[PDB]
Amino acid sequence: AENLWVTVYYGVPVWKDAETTLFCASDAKEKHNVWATHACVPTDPNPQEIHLENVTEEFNMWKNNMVEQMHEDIISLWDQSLKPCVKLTPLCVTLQCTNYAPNLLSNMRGELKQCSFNMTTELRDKKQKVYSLFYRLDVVQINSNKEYRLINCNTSAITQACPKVSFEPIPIHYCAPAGFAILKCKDKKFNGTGPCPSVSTVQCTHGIKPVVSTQLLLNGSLAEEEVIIRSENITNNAKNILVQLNTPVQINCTRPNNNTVKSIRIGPGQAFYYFGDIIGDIRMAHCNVSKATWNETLGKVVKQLRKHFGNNTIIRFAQSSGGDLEVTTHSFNCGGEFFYCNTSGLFNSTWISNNDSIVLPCRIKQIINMWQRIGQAMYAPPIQGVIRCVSNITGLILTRDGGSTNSTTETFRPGGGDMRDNWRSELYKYKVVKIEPLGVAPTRCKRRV
Amino acid sequence: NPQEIHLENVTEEFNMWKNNMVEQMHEDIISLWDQSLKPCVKLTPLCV
Amino acid sequence: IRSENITNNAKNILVQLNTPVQINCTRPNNNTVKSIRIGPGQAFYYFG
Amino acid sequence: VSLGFLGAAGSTMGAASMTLTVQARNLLSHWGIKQLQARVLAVEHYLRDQQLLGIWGCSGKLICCTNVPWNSSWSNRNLSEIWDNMTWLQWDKEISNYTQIIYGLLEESQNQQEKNEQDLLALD
Amino acid sequence: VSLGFLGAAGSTMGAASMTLTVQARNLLSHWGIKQLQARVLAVEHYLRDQQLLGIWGCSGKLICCTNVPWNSSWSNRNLSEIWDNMTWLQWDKEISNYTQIIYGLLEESQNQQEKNEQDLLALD
Amino acid sequence: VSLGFLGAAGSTMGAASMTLTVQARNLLSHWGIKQLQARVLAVEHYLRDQQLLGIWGCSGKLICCTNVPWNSSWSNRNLSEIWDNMTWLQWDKEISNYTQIIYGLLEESQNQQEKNEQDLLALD
Ligand SMILES: *[C@@H]1O[C@H](CO)[C@@H](O[C@@H]2O[C@H](CO)[C@@H](O[C@@H]3O[C@H](CO[C@H]4O[C@H](CO)[C@@H](O)[C@H](O)[C@@H]4O)[C@@H](O)[C@H](O)[C@@H]3O)[C@H](O)[C@H]2NC(C)=O)[C@H](O)[C@H]1NC(C)=O
Ligand SMILES: *[C@@H]1O[C@H](CO)[C@@H](O[C@@H]2O[C@H](CO)[C@@H](O[C@@H]3O[C@H](CO)[C@@H](O)[C@H](O)[C@@H]3O)[C@H](O)[C@H]2NC(C)=O)[C@H](O)[C@H]1NC(C)=O
Ligand SMILES: *[C@@H]1O[C@H](CO)[C@@H](O[C@@H]2O[C@H](CO)[C@@H](O)[C@H](O)[C@H]2NC(C)=O)[C@H](O)[C@H]1NC(C)=O
Ligand SMILES: *[C@@H]1O[C@H](CO)[C@@H](O[C@@H]2O[C@H](CO)[C@@H](O)[C@H](O)[C@H]2NC(C)=O)[C@H](O)[C@H]1NC(C)=O
Ligand SMILES: *[C@@H]1O[C@H](CO)[C@@H](O[C@@H]2O[C@H](CO)[C@@H](O)[C@H](O)[C@H]2NC(C)=O)[C@H](O)[C@H]1NC(C)=O
Ligand SMILES: *[C@@H]1O[C@H](CO)[C@@H](O[C@@H]2O[C@H](CO)[C@@H](O)[C@H](O)[C@H]2NC(C)=O)[C@H](O)[C@H]1NC(C)=O
Ligand SMILES: *[C@@H]1O[C@H](CO)[C@@H](O[C@@H]2O[C@H](CO)[C@@H](O)[C@H](O)[C@H]2NC(C)=O)[C@H](O)[C@H]1NC(C)=O
Ligand SMILES: *[C@@H]1O[C@H](CO)[C@@H](O[C@@H]2O[C@H](CO)[C@@H](O)[C@H](O)[C@H]2NC(C)=O)[C@H](O)[C@H]1NC(C)=O
Ligand SMILES: *[C@@H]1O[C@H](CO)[C@@H](O[C@@H]2O[C@H](CO)[C@@H](O)[C@H](O)[C@H]2NC(C)=O)[C@H](O)[C@H]1NC(C)=O
Ligand SMILES: *[C@@H]1O[C@H](CO)[C@@H](O[C@@H]2O[C@H](CO)[C@@H](O)[C@H](O)[C@H]2NC(C)=O)[C@H](O)[C@H]1NC(C)=O
Ligand SMILES: *[C@@H]1O[C@H](CO)[C@@H](O)[C@H](O)[C@H]1NC(C)=O
Ligand SMILES: *[C@@H]1O[C@H](CO)[C@@H](O)[C@H](O)[C@H]1NC(C)=O
Ligand SMILES: *[C@@H]1O[C@H](CO)[C@@H](O)[C@H](O)[C@H]1NC(C)=O
Ligand SMILES: *[C@@H]1O[C@H](CO)[C@@H](O)[C@H](O)[C@H]1NC(C)=O
Ligand SMILES: *[C@@H]1O[C@H](CO)[C@@H](O)[C@H](O)[C@H]1NC(C)=O
Ligand SMILES: *[C@@H]1O[C@H](CO)[C@@H](O)[C@H](O)[C@H]1NC(C)=O
Ligand SMILES: *[C@@H]1O[C@H](CO)[C@@H](O)[C@H](O)[C@H]1NC(C)=O
Ligand SMILES: *[C@@H]1O[C@H](CO)[C@@H](O)[C@H](O)[C@H]1NC(C)=O
Ligand SMILES: *[C@@H]1O[C@H](CO)[C@@H](O)[C@H](O)[C@H]1NC(C)=O
Ligand SMILES: *[C@@H]1O[C@H](CO)[C@@H](O)[C@H](O)[C@H]1NC(C)=O
Ligand SMILES: *[C@@H]1O[C@H](CO)[C@@H](O)[C@H](O)[C@H]1NC(C)=O
Ligand SMILES: *[C@@H]1O[C@H](CO)[C@@H](O)[C@H](O)[C@H]1NC(C)=O
Ligand SMILES: *[C@@H]1O[C@H](CO)[C@@H](O)[C@H](O)[C@H]1NC(C)=O
Ligand SMILES: *[C@@H]1O[C@H](CO)[C@@H](O)[C@H](O)[C@H]1NC(C)=O
Ligand SMILES: *[C@@H]1O[C@H](CO)[C@@H](O)[C@H](O)[C@H]1NC(C)=O
Ligand SMILES: *[C@@H]1O[C@H](CO)[C@@H](O)[C@H](O)[C@H]1NC(C)=O
Repeated sequence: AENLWVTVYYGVPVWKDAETTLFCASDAKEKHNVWATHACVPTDPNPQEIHLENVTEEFNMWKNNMVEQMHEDIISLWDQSLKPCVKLTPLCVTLQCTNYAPNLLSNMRGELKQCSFNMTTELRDKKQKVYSLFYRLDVVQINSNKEYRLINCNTSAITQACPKVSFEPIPIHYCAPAGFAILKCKDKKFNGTGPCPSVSTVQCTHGIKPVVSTQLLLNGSLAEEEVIIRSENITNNAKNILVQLNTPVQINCTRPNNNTVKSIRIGPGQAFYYFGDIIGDIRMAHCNVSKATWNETLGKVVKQLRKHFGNNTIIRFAQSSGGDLEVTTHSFNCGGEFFYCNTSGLFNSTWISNNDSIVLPCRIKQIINMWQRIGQAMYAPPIQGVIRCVSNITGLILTRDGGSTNSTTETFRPGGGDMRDNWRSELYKYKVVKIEPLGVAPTRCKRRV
Repeated sequence: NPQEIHLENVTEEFNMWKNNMVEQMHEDIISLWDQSLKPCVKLTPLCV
Repeated sequence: IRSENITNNAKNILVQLNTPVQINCTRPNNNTVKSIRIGPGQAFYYFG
Repeated sequence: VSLGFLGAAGSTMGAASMTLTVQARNLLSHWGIKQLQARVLAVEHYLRDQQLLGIWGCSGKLICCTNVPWNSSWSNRNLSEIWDNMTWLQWDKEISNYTQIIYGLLEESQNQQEKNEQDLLALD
Repeated sequence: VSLGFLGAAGSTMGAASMTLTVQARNLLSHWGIKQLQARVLAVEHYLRDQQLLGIWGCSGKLICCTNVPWNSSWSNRNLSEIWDNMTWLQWDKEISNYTQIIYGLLEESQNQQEKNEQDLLALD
Repeated sequence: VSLGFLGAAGSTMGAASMTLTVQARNLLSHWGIKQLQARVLAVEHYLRDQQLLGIWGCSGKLICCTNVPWNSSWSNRNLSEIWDNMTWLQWDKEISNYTQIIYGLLEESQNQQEKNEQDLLALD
């Protein structure tokens, strides 16, 4: 009795770090096909959010595992939902083109490039002559009138999206398997790394909208009282800055044309929706952001960057530098079509330490080369009517540029373009733990013989 | 030998036209027919 | 010496050795290589 | 009113040992293949320690009683300043070498003794 | 001579409780993937209630004895006209609300009492 | 010092029954699909006889005691020239018809007797 004997306990709370695989689980309720979410174990009405007490855990983004398999479960699912579609090798034919009208507006002068070419019909030994047109970022001449070829017929094989599926994003929850748990930081101002003094255990994360965007995060999740600046090792010019906003700013991108569509058969058995003629009169495709709100939002961000670069410095914004198109511009998809804006009239107007509308010209590509790869390209079928979509901006991606000495104010300019930063602005407060429910301890006890 | 056990004093309401064994009999034929024909010879150059 | 039913002329004999014997196969030429684009997006390394 | 799953993990060891049934119920409950590599992974981590309790004599209990004496070179401390001034997440770090010796001593000196005692006691 | 699997499901509750071993033995015993989604589904429905008997104190029995009193607001009936004039398929409909209260009361008031009684009885 | 896994399979039956814990621990511990058809096959051969011990009354033991009498038309031999002059790989050949009678007699005449004795003993 005075000496002690051991005692085996089961189900005692300890957790130590690990990593697993995860499965998706998202439904609410006609919705024929998205990039695949058919049943995928439909969710539960009430999520359980249990609050812990007297518990602190060191947290760290930039070293998570939930990022590196979020990004593997998009590009491995994108190719899957495009494998059985129509492929098109016989599009890469040398084709003749001309410019348009006088069109003396001078915004759309030399932009639309009507072309004509040969294309194989159903029967093998007859030919079909077709007329179509393509935006200026899809044809490249071969060095009076000259010939043209599609922009990707030396790098990757073209394939067409199936005309039934839709790329509109739906929410996705991640859930950990039975015998694991996912923690969750629950303060308001969280600068990415550090101790989070009030954690909470759930099993399935909140609704993640997996949009694709550059330089401006769209339809994201908000923040609280003041905006937050997050990075890894600032004072390093090669790492981004993931700004998250407080109040949202609306946006009204649209397109005014009408754009009839036609369809022939390539053959024997695959159709091909090309882009017919434009009825009406042509303008650009543009976007509006209200000037009174956007002035206030940059005023709120630049008060926050003073804490990380000294109080006496006179912050200046600028344009993007250069490179390929998906880095120097703002790009997204609206209903099934891929825009490419400019955003030069936003990141102007330097600062000093002491009703309107801004228009944005946006040109359009049809052949995308997404996720920075080579060896897999994609055609996109056009859409009848006009295109209208409203969204709201929650989040910027700024890139500091260099210098040597602290001589009057480092400048900022957008860009980044890498896809993993899009999924770090909502997986910044989750890590995966493993329950180890055994344990031994001594007490004054003895088994009856 | 299959086991066929006979019950006693037990009645159950039955219904065809609302079964589930029909709707996956028919899925396990057309999804098996295409599987046993995928690696075969295809012929596009017949349509001349 | 290992086999199945020796005194049968159609079955092999699987001899295993005790001390190894080295071998020095090689090729003396230089054999430049080139690459064109059989196309559209598939390369082809032929023998120069 | 009970707190919930992992609810008392900041509490002391004396109070968190009362609500042990909560952490025991919720331990078992072409892209379905990632769902299927999770339902097999969940059931095989559970069968491992359910095997490991079955060999210690603790077949289906949660607070089971054993018979090996505490060597007191594993933990010098008293009775009182363990159950009141430590948490479970901190006790499992201090004893943490000292545990492939216990898991060997807990079954070899007991179920290979008790079952060779009752087979030599129930002869009569 | 025993009848067989599900054999006495029309019989009364007094007679069908004798042959309970028959419904316990036969509970566990590119198109192989539908075979594989059946062998995983069969073993995980069996581990669920095998967990659920292990927490009620009924670790490996079939007719196990418990200690909660019957509230008699769950079924007014009086013991005999239950075991002789009803079948199991009809008793499980009448009690059928009344069952997330029993499964909570059956383990919380017993194994979180008995194991905190013996740890306070075997101190001596 | 214990030998190891399957270590005493040439030894006599009297000596190999002492080290039975070794053969119990190591029983559970596009080309990953052959790995996955092995981890399911390993857990379902283990759940089968773990079911089969649970119905014989031997819920979690290794040397468990039963109550059926030995008919002595199954093996004529004595006590002494079984445990000292035979191995386990040879005893399991001689009794080997004679085993679908034992597995039927071992559970029907015992757990369908004991549980209908205690339900008629604990009435008082
Ligand atoms: C940010 O979130 C916004 C909402 O929170 C998104 O706005 C949504 O944008 C879509 C795109 O148009 C709107 O969808 C409607 O579509 C129908 C017809 O379009 C298709 O409908 C069916 C279903 O596929 C199909 O059979 C048809 O052939 C069409 O292909 C139109 O009639 C509607 O007017 C409207 O365009 C949503 O209504 C709209 N949401 C809201 C609340 O208005 C926005 O897209 C998000 N931003 C990004 C970048 O994803
Ligand atoms: C689409 O298919 C038609 C099929 O006829 C192509 O037309 C052919 O184009 C070639 C190339 O220019 C012509 O050859 C020419 O022959 C004259 C003869 O003097 C020679 O002087 C030229 O230098 C050239 O070799 C060929 O005659 C012509 N076929 C016909 C019936 O006129 C056409 O080029 C294809 N592509 C497009 C974009 O239309
Ligand atoms: C495939 O064709 C494209 C056509 O644009 C090539 O891109 C051009 O390459 C020349 C090489 O002298 C550059 O001067 C141009 O600036 C490039 N165009 C653009 C828009 O930047 C591309 O190089 C070709 N692929 C390969 C592997 O050579
Ligand atoms: C950003 O967009 C979202 C959805 O597109 C807006 O969400 C809802 O907007 C209505 C209109 O005021 C509100 O009544 C709802 O309460 C909003 N939803 C939620 C969950 O709050 C949102 O208003 C937009 N603006 C922001 C966030 O500033
Ligand atoms: C854009 O083109 C569409 C397609 O024609 C027009 O919609 C209808 O077109 C038919 C004939 O094609 C006419 O008989 C209808 O009167 C048109 N509808 C309407 C409401 O006028 C559409 O009018 C065009 N213009 C837009 C959308 O501004
Ligand atoms: C962006 O578009 C939305 C709707 O498409 C505009 O919101 C409406 O603006 C009008 C202005 O006359 C108001 O009367 C409405 O009350 C607003 N709301 C709705 C629901 O219609 C928004 O103003 C546009 N933004 C800009 C900068 O023009
Ligand atoms: C965004 O729009 C501007 C508006 O013209 C484009 O042109 C630059 O404009 C500035 C200021 O007017 C000039 O100093 C530059 O010389 C212009 N050209 C270039 C190449 O910068 C600007 O190019 C557009 N952005 C992109 C990425 O095309
Ligand atoms: C970026 O900012 C500069 C400086 O504010 C703008 O240049 C001025 O534009 C206004 C427009 O009315 C003129 O009145 C000034 O004379 C310009 N000043 C200079 C020094 O050029 C410039 O236009 C802005 N760019 C954009 C695209 O708005
Ligand atoms: C056959 O080749 C193997 C590997 O290519 C040789 O293996 C090693 O050779 C060195 C050189 O003498 C020895 O020091 C090592 O001990 C050898 N490895 C092992 C595992 O013994 C080997 O010598 C060659 N000759 C034989 C087997 O006769
Ligand atoms: C075989 O051909 C290679 C490929 O040229 C030779 O390697 C080098 O070739 C470059 C130009 O192709 C010369 O400038 C170098 O001087 C060559 N290297 C050397 C070490 O001479 C290589 O010399 C050729 N002969 C061999 C391998 O015997
Ligand atoms: C970037 O990285 C190091 C550590 O990874 C960090 O401490 C530092 O701020 C940065 N490096 C330099 C040279 O500033
Ligand atoms: C924007 O707001 C600031 C302060 O809110 C004000 O000083 C300035 O005049 C506004 N307009 C512009 C164009 O900066
Ligand atoms: C800059 O501002 C912050 C708060 O706005 C203040 O604490 C700090 O002292 C200021 N810098 C200097 C050099 O005074
Ligand atoms: C080869 O096979 C038989 C048995 O399979 C073996 O016994 C014999 O050596 C061979 N047959 C003859 C005819 O020699
Ligand atoms: C948390 O800690 C405080 C003091 O550190 C203590 O009073 C309280 O009981 C603890 N919480 C729980 C749930 O025990
Ligand atoms: C306690 O453990 C040590 C090994 O660290 C051992 O030498 C000692 O004999 C043990 N004491 C007893 C009483 O077994
Ligand atoms: C535990 O150790 C502390 C040492 O300061 C002492 O106060 C206390 O009496 C000890 N408890 C027991 C039960 O001996
Ligand atoms: C205790 O364990 C750690 C890691 O498990 C090991 O590195 C250390 O050597 C162990 N302590 C001793 C005294 O062996
Ligand atoms: C079936 O019902 C009849 C009367 O309803 C009864 O006599 C008989 O015993 C029942 N069958 C069984 C197997 O109990
Ligand atoms: C019986 O159950 C009811 C709830 O339906 C409850 O109010 C009552 O107190 C229970 N009786 C006893 C003795 O616990
Ligand atoms: C139970 O109630 C029924 C109602 O008929 C009555 O017949 C039976 O005698 C009662 N039995 C007992 C033991 O209370
Ligand atoms: C009994 O259960 C049914 C369905 O399980 C439910 O609809 C009904 O409301 C329940 N009865 C009461 C009194 O709540
Ligand atoms: C092996 O056999 C010999 C004699 O046959 C015996 O003495 C020895 O004990 C056996 N080995 C073991 C491990 O029992
Ligand atoms: C022993 O088994 C035989 C069957 O082989 C049987 O006839 C005999 O009655 C059994 N003896 C006893 C005592 O049950
Ligand atoms: C076992 O049988 C042999 C027969 O020769 C005999 O020597 C021995 O006494 C028997 N053992 C017992 C315990 O009867
Ligand atoms: C014993 O078993 C074997 C095979 O398991 C069988 O062939 C033989 O008939 C059986 N013996 C008797 C007497 O039935």
